[PDB]
Amino acid sequence: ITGTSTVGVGRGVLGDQKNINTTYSTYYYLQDNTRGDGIFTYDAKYRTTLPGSLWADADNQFFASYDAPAVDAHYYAGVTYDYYKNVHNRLSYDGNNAAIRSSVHYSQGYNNAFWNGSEMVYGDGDGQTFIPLSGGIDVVAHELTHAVTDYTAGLIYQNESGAINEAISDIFGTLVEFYANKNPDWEIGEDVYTPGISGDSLRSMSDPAKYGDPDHYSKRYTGTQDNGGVHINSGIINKAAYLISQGGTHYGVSVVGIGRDKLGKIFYRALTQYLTPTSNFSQLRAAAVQSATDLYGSTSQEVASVKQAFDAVGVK
Ligand SMILES: CC(C)C[C@H](NP(=O)(O)O)C(N)=O
Ligand SMILES: [Ca+2]
Ligand SMILES: [Ca+2]
Ligand SMILES: [Ca+2]
Ligand SMILES: [Ca+2]
Ligand SMILES: [Zn+2]
Repeated sequence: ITGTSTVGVGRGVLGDQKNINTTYSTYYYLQDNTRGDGIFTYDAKYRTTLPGSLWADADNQFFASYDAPAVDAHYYAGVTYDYYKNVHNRLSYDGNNAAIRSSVHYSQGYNNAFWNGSEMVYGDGDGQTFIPLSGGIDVVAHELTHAVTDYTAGLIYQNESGAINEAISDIFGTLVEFYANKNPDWEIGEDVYTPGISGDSLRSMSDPAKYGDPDHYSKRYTGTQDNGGVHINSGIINKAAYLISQGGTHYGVSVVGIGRDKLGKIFYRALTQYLTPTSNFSQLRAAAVQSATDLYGSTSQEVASVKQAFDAVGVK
């Protein structure tokens, strides 16, 4: 759309008021011209045909319940763009300011969100297992980060490289949640998962075992479902990332924490410079050690904490 940049206001899934960047041309569109080549949010109208219609509103006010998921998908994609640019100096997911597109209201009672190779897609949930998925900032950032990975390491979505793919998206979605200071934690999907049960989440990085996921390589899933456990074995790497950042003793192995910022810096560097499509856990270990070496020196505590963390989860 070609028009005048302006700012509208709306209410998100959680009932929170926020300002969003829109474009005016007869109607007000969910098109943010301030970031790279634009952030665009579309209405999929309960269908599966993508992307749907660029979102149009008559008055630049988005307070209707049907507006909520589009408000959040549009605002959280802006925050994620900002985290990448400000923190890692990367312009959009491809590093060249590619337009970011998201579609909301996909299908009926769809309990998921995904990156389709070209855009982000968000279900509205069935109302009990999930509420509309774009209401969680870690969900939005997990999604966008799959674009990032797709353009950098290119990790295949299966087996070890696929669980690394999943871990990366969980790691940066959590860093983006802390970056926005939106009640941050080391859990995934908590804000949108099982609206009737408090205190749970889809996955835990601090304790993957809480929901049954492995927190040690010896407990890795060797089967076939979920593309060989991409969403299951990612718990081994999540726990490793959580220990590097926060510290702790796990299975008897002690890790001194180096904090969040350094964790994001070493992972980003491994992602963009050393990981390949077919990297396995042992290769991620080498890539992370080499990144921390590049950045802090071989004899750094940073390098020491990375080795400890991987020895704690049984990776190498
Ligand atoms: C973060 C979750 C709400 C959704 C995510 N969807 P994916 O196809 O991008 O992996 C998942 N299943 O963890
Ligand atoms: Ca309106
Ligand atoms: Ca949170
Ligand atoms: Ca979270
Ligand atoms: Ca819940
Ligand atoms: Zn994912």
